Parts: sequence; structure tokens; C-alpha cells
Amino acid sequence: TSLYYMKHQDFDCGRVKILFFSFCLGRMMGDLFYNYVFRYVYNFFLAIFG
Amino acid sequence: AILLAEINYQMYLDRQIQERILLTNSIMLLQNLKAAQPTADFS
Repeated sequence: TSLYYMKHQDFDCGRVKILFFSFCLGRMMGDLFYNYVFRYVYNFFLAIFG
Repeated sequence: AILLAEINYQMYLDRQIQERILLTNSIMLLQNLKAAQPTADFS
């Protein structure tokens, strides 16, 4: 089952700045939706399937 | 002489109002600078 394990990507993020506040939401959106949501579901299915 | 004393007194009032202006402007500037505090985030 390790042959289908989904890896933890590191997304480069565009640092947006709300007039004094620097933060890049690209990394947040990526590591949330792909890493902590989709990867969660896929790894859960694979972990059961083993 | 009395008129000169009058002028002196009224100039004193004018400078008190100016000092009030100074306080208002300084408070506003401090508010802006608090709104613009530096951030320690190292992203």
C-alpha cells in the first residue's frame, strides 16, 4: 500500500500584504486542502485497506 | 500700556491653544504608529 502513499508537498506561497501585515495564503490553502484534508482522506482509506 | 498688556495676555492664550494643537497631533501620530507596529514574523 505504500506505493500509493500521497506525499507532503511544500507549496511556494505568494506573500500578500494587507497594508502592514505580511502572510502568504498560498501555503495555507495548499497545506490545508491538499495536505490536511485530501491527504487525510486518502491516507485514511489506505490505512484501513492495509 | 494697557493695550500692550492686553496683547501680551491674548498672545498667551494663543500659545496655549497652539500647545493643545501639539498634544492633539502627537496623540494622533502615536495612534498611527501603534497601528503600524513592526512585526517579528520571519516567514
